[PDB]
Amino acid sequence: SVPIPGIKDISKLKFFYGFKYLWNPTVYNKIFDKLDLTKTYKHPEELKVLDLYPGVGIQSAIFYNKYCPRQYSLLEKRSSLYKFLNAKFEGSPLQILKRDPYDWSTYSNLIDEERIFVPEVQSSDHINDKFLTVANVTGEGSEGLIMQWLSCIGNKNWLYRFGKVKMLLWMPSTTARKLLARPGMHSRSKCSVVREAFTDTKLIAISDANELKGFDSQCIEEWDPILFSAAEIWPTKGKPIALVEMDPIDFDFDVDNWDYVTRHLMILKRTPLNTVMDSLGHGGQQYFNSRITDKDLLKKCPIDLTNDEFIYLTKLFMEWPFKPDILMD
Amino acid sequence: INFFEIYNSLPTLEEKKAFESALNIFNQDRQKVLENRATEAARERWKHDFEEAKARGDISIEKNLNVKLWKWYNEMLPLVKEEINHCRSLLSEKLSDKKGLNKVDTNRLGYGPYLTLIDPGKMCVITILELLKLNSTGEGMRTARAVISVGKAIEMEFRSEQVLKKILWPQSIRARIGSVLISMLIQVAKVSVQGVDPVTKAKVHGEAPAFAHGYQYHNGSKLGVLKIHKTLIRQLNGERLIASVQPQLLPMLVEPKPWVNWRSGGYHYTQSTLLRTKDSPEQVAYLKAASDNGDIDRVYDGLNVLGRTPWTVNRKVFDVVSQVWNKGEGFLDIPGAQDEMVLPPAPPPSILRAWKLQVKTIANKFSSDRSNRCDTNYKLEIARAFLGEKLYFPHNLDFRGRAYPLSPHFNHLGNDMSRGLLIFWHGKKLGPSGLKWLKIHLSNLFGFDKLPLKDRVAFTESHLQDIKDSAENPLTGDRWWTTADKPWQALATCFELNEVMKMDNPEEFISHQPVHQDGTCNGLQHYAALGGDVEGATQVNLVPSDKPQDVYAHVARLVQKRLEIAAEKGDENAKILKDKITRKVVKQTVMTNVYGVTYVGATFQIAKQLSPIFDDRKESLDFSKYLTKHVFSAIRELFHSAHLIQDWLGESAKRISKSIRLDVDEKSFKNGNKPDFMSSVIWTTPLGLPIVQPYREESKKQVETNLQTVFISDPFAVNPVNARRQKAGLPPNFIHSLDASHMLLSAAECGKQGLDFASVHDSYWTHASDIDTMNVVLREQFIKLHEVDLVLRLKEEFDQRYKNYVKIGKLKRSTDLAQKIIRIRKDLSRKLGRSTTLADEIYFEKKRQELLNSPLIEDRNVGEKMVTTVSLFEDITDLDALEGMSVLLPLRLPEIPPKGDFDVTVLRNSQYFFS
RNA sequence: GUAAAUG
DNA sequence: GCAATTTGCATTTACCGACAATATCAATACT
DNA sequence: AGTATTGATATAAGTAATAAATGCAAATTGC
Repeated sequence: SVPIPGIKDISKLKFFYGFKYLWNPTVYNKIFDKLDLTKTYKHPEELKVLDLYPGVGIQSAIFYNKYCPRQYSLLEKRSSLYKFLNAKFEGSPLQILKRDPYDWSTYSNLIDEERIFVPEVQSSDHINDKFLTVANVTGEGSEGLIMQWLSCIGNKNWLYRFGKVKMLLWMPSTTARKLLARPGMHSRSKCSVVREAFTDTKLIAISDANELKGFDSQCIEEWDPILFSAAEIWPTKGKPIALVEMDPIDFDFDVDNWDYVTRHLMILKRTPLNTVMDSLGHGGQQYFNSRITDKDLLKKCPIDLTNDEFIYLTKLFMEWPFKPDILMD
Repeated sequence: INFFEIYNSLPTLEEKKAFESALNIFNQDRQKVLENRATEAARERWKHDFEEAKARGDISIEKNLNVKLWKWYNEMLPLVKEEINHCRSLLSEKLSDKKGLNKVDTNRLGYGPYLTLIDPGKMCVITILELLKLNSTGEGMRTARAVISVGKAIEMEFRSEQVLKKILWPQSIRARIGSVLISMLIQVAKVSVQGVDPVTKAKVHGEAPAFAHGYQYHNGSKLGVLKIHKTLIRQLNGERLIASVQPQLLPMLVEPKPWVNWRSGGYHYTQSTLLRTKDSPEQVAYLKAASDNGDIDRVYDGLNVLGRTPWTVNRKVFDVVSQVWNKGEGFLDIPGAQDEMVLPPAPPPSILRAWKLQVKTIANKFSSDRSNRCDTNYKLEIARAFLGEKLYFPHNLDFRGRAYPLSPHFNHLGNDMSRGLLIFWHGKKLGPSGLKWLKIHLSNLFGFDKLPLKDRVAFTESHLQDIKDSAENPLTGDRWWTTADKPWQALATCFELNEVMKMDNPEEFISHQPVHQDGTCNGLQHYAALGGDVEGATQVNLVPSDKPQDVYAHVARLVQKRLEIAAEKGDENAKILKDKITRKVVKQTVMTNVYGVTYVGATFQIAKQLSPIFDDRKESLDFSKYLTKHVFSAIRELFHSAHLIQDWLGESAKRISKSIRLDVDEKSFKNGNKPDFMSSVIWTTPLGLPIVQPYREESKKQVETNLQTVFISDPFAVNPVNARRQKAGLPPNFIHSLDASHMLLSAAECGKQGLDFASVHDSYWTHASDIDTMNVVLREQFIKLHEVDLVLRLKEEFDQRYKNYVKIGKLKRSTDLAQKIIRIRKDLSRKLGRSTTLADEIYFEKKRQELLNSPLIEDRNVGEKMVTTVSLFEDITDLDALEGMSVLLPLRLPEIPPKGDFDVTVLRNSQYFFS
């Protein structure tokens, strides 16, 4: 076990940089019970955990106190938060590492030529039983860092070349709404389709019960999130905080072409497919009208499509010879 | 053929007049050809190419560009005809009730009249012209201006037929019409293309839309690009035949059309505005009212005389510059021929930062050299094409009044070489006065203007062999001319003096050089006359004196003493800079100071004029700021009446910006008690030009269009004013208006006399013969302009124009004087049922003056019986001294600062007024 | 946005 | 009344890391 | 009532954010 940071200790701090946290062991153990992480990890004691933006570190302390993994690493740059973490975890198996996870140069330096952390590599058959990461990106300022982190799975250029690894992701609740929306819902976008393509999600927590109307009702029925009081995030000014559980899945398509088609189709996310296809390239509308067989899709909204239909559209785009170069950039 | 040489070779005045008339008639047609718009030539060329292809019967892809454009025009004309028919079916209906239609007719009235046939020419030409104009190649442009450019092109096109006989279209309407036209073109923009099918690995033949609409993300924002087919890019790259509709702007060949109205004047086949109003409806409205009333006729006359100067290009200087040009080496002014941007070595962190700095510096040097070389290219091609021609320049005013040439590429407002390549077309008898004045002109060209007249003439006499050599061997000789400060002007005038010395009698010589009669700190010379300050006038060479007392030299002496004291106290930079304080930099700073220059601009100027001196080689800013911090203090400590007058003007600007209307705010502006300032500083020049400052807060709003919603700033919409900008802009605006008034009065008087007067703001140019007459005219016009109290006239005009205006001020409620206003608002509160509203207070105050508006007796008596909140404040003599709770205050403008005792009739006898 | 020119 | 916050005279030309951003969606104002 | 209008939030994702440094402090408006 490790000393959990107390509410009095977190009270003395001033510079949270806009990051909202939690300080509730009861809420965290309820979240862990809902997660049921031990089901996927047959042997948890060999897990290697690489925590990003640990901030307060209470979540990391709970995780370690619950599971006792093998190797545990924390990545931070903020001066005051790093002072707090270093002052609170001397000698503990917590490995306190000062780097800024915003730069891929940090990962490229940490992976092999320094051997800071050694991620056991697995194939794409089964979700990794060794490597694991938990990220807290509640800081509303840096939210597209999540989009980069999520397209990294598709490009396979990040660690996600090491197998299928969960990344528990503390997110601003509005960003969780944007990611987790279903077709026909206001918050569906490129986040949502990238989520459906490259992973699967289970919402595990949320602060304010009022915004649950934004989520899908059937999804809520399936999930049963561990709701907690909004008086539990230390910076009360910030928006409510949600958690997502993403597990990468096997996929069969071309990532760059898929990105092109989805990104240039979701700009016009209300005008139906009978008109929006022109944005992909010259003659795309007429050609895809000629070729698409499922005429229901032709009237279904771009916000009413799913990942399978987007993969179908990508396949037709590839079959298209007049395909302009996707490196048009 | 050399028209200038022929005219020079003709000695007789009668045949010279006949030659001038014949060349005017002959060049009429050349001017029309040069100014023709390519809206019909492109269509005829495309039709001719299509006819040729049809008659030949053989398909050629390389020549098919014009045929393809003809096909697009054919496929696009009926659809615009259909849209026009929709318009004329919509608007012409008798019933004006909106029945919930899904149509917009705001643009419909816009394109109703003629926009049927000449339009597809504009859309095709502009969209092709912007190949990668907006760095959208990753091909294509940005839709934001692509729609507006079509609207702007239509704007000029509509004015083209009007001048052949809805003043300004809103940017919303421009964007709407552009977007509808571009979408219509996109529908029928088809081109043949070949591609390989990965199923078959064989060429596939068909058609594709030439222009495909798309959106591109840059740093998190939809851009709405408008891309172009790659095959079309390839075809357009090879041909290199732009055939743009709008020809560029070049110096005229026929005598320009004299200004008569605010809208007509200058080019014979183009629309030009008397004001360079960037984007504002109020300036246009007031200028139109002034034109209709007829109170700037003297301004028209001044512009006419300033623009009726014929010029030509100096052949010998052109030959010399062409020789050094074709040599293309690193020369004093022309940059030279550069081959490649050398790459600094790329290190595999301090070394990396040094490499980055070197890369940035080398890239900046590359950009600077390329830009300078391109300018020089255009200027020299224009000069080469214009040799031996008459060059009339029609002039034009910015919103303040300063006169500018219409053609922006080749003009005497340019740099030294551009000025040198120009000489007066006319020739006039030189004589003793001309000889002395031209020698003085060279002397002051060499930078020795701070010395008396006889000393200048002695200097010019002394360097006689130097002039002889520098004109005999333009290059590889002594090259004494390059030692000057105005190289090419010095070269031309040296040429002329060398020819004169080679001539036995200087009197018989016929001159063409422009002689420079400039002024030192015209802004200071206008503060002196405005404030009546005798000390300022005797500081700025306004009172007569045997020797000229140079303001720049005086301030240089003062800052030299200041930095000597600094070196005594122990500043290392001051010690380094003790012996290297330059009249040039101190002159530039002092001269810009009267122009309301900012601290950043002034330190940039000192850095710019210090870098060639190389006191500090690269880091020019760090020493320039240190120099500024002392130089502003010195200038302020020397100048007092000027500072007081500009402080009065700025304070008045603030109190006008924070004002509130009466009639406009009587109707609720929907913001409740919090008001919206909407009044701009407005006055009339001594000439009569309405000078409306344009500064305002403009925020962009998305406008719905068929393609997309373009995000543009609409100036036609009413916006609030920018108090900071208006206050910072009032003093220089007023002073520059006064300079322009002096300029135009002097030009009008010179034209009445019968001279040739070309002027660059304060500096005035004329032949060496008539310098004396021009100086007399200058002095008389200046004294006539400033023989009355302009600042007092300005203040009383402010009082007249802004009489019924109510400022806003937050006095303390606990003040015992609040009792009357509290009673008035309480009765209003009882009627209102809540806290008294400023809108209701303004309505009651307006009702008070409304009764007095009617001369009817009962209206006045009851109006005299009315009591308002403002009437309480009318009893205090010093409201500013009396001045929390927001309350209405009447508009109070401070009285003018005390005037000195100065005599313009005394300044008249100052020979060194304008040297 | 950057750079140069002019008063 | 205070306090921290934003940015400055006029025009002209050329250039590029690069420029006025656009689409829903809700809250409210109009006939 | 019921369309019409305006204000706000997301969009991509390396032209990052936070707070630590600086500024020209002076004229400005944040509250």
